[PDB]
Amino acid sequence: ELIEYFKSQMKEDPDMASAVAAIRTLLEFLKRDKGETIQGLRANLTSAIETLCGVDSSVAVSSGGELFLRFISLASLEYSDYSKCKKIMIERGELFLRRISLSRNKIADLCHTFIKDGATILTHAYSRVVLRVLEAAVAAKKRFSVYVTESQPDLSGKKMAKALCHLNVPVTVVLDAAVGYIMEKADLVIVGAEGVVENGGIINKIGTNQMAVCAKAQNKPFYVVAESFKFVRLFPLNQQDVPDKFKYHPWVDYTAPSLITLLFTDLGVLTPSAVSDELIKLYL
Amino acid sequence: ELIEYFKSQMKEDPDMASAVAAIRTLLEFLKRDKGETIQGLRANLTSAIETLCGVDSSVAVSSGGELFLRFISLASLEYSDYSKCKKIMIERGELFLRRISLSRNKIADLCHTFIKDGATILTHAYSRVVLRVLEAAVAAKKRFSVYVTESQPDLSGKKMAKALCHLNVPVTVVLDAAVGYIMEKADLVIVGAEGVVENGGIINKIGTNQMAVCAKAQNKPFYVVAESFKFVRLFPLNQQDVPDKFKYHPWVDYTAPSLITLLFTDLGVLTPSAVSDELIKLYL
Amino acid sequence: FLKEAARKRKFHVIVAECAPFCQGHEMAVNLSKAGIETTVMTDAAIFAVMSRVNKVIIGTKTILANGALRAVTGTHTLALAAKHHSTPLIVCAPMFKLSPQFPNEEDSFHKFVAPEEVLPFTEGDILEKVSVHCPVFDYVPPELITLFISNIGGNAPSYIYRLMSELYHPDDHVL
Repeated sequence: ELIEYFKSQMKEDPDMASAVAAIRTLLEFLKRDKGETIQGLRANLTSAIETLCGVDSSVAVSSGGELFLRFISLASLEYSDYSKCKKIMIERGELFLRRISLSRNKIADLCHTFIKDGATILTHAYSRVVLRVLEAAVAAKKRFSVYVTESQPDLSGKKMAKALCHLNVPVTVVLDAAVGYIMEKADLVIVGAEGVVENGGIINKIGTNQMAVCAKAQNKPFYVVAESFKFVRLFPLNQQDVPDKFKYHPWVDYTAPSLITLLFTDLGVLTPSAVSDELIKLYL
Repeated sequence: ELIEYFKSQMKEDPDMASAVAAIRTLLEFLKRDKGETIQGLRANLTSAIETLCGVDSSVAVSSGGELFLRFISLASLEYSDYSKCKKIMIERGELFLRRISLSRNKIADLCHTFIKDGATILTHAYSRVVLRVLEAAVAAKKRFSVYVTESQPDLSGKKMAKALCHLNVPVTVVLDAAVGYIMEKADLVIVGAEGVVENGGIINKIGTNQMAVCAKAQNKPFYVVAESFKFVRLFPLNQQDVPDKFKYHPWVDYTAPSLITLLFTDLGVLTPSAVSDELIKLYL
Repeated sequence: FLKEAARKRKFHVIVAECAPFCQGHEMAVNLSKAGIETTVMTDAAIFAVMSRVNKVIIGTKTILANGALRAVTGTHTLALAAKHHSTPLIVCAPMFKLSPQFPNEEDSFHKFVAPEEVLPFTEGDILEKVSVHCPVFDYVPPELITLFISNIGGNAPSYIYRLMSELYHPDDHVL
């Protein structure tokens, strides 16, 4: 209907993530909902999340939808009036949006310390989180070089290099097949994530997993920068266990937590063993 | 001088290798040489090998040149007349060129036995030896699947896929960044080689080391098919130790023998510990 | 080997009996008859005690051309357990156990015997819907082997390719 129009118009901010826009659309449609019962609202918003992930096939949209449903259930467990409960839901959603829209800056502030002077950083594709981290690092009078792969499916590496050149940072574009070649000249690898699975692994661009192995074979540190709304309760046993709704040439793949050193979220610097703890404490 | 035009016109047979054409040109210019001393012949042929390598930056050309120089130095040890020695060198070079042309079938008929029925093979780029091995197995009433990488620098995997489709073989083209994705769906990895280093490793297309690492991480057998005239006495300690004359975005890289299972040459099925033995026995 | 190393040294020996053919009991009795402090165990415990073993010494039926092994079933698991704990694995085999063949004759490498050893005949009507396989031999890769002891001395697997070339002709590999 018109929910897709609003969701696609909310993505006029180039810095706004897809999951953030989906959550904003869900909150707007919860505000404008004329329902008088909690079950009808839950069902309508569930079908709306279904439509949203039908429009955008990213894992972040599904993660945000599940987080919104869990927040709805948590707010409904308390008051049980659906009027005062609705006001509480509205104010809590406002506060949650205001707190989650500034998580990238906090991630950058807490992650930019791990970058030394004169080190070499390896990135896979274009991501706003790595860009903000590198900007916060170069703002602290740090000097380093950046290697970025081209990400052949959609040339996001050239876009990342063009965005980094405006920051006066030496950047070099390498091919996807030359990952194992420049791995010895890189001091650390920093990648983003589209979704963090239960065990601790990530779900990212197709050329990420093969880069986490080549780093593990050389004891290179491998850091993942991702927000908190990307925590999804999924457990892929292998590359085939990933749902086809997210992969569709595959557009995404899974990386095991044993190849990940640290995660930098708005909750802080965590190990791959903390995502499962957070998901269990949330009772999603 | 106008010697490179004879080497370029020698490669009018699309199935002839570069090292074979270089050796044929060297033997032709040895026949047409009018010198009366062995030192002058050696100097002229070293200069000609340098001129030929200046055009083709492949490691196979240098390997063939060093092999021809060693053959000359070996044949110049028994007769010591430069006329008797010249006739013996001409006859031995004719026999050597006749024996080299039969190396591809000798590798194929010996390597096609390692392919089972209903198997899944993984190839990186276009290789005539791999193509001959695959077409020798389908002639033995065998059915299998092939996954060929795209080789983003220059699209060689598409040519291999077209050849396999012409040979009525089910082949699927994958991206350079998806090697770590389909590695779990493959039974063995058969790749070519442009040059075999002393320690037993190979020097192949840029997207070979990462695939070898991914196959080692998943216990997948990594087989390499290459001829014997590609044995060069090089010892790269890492990726940067490879000479820049062969890499020129790098066009080639080195794979350690610790990730190679077996080698299929015209000398037979060998281990990565047998190339150094032949290089020592040859006294190259 | 063990009874010759025990007349001047004293060490601990553990024997894991194979489940289909429990021939490890005979070797255990023969070793205990010489006073070597021999212990008997099953295959399932091979990994369990693997953390308290300093060296593994085994034999084989034949050796392939690439240094691989055709051993009794359950030996690949022992090699994997020794590789997990970085325990050296020694192979005692003479020179007449070298075969120029390569691991490409699958579906016939292992020796299959009657299923009576694994599952008895007195089970009942379930024997008509259950597939029972009893392979006698198994394949051991060369990278799980540390040393080869033969009548000529000690060698590495990465040199086996030479020994074959010193015993057989390349035209007699197919026979």
